[PDB]
Amino acid sequence: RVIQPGETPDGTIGRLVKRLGAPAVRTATRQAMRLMGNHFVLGETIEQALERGKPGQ
Amino acid sequence: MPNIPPPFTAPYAPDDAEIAARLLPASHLSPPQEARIHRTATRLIEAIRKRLGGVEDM
Repeated sequence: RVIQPGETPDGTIGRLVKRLGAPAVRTATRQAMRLMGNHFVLGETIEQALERGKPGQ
Repeated sequence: MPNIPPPFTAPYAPDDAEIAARLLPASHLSPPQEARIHRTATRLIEAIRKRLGGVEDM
């Protein structure tokens, strides 16, 4: 979409942005991405998760 | 050309309330002034909260 400026910060993310600022939220989101990528083996279906978590090891 | 001022000798510890009585009204700012301040300051703090920092962080 196209984000209009001056939008009232609502929602869990908006409230987070009002509290920490948008740059910190981005930094917090990137850290969540390293956590989600390193510590969970995930997919849309179980076949995708299992393929992803593969290691003749 | 004006006179060299006398040696500085203001009262050492006047009453805070009398000072506040002059400072409080005079600090007033119009809504658009406060709005610019609010925006500028919010942006500065957002940048602060984005490195490897200072003593305070340690």
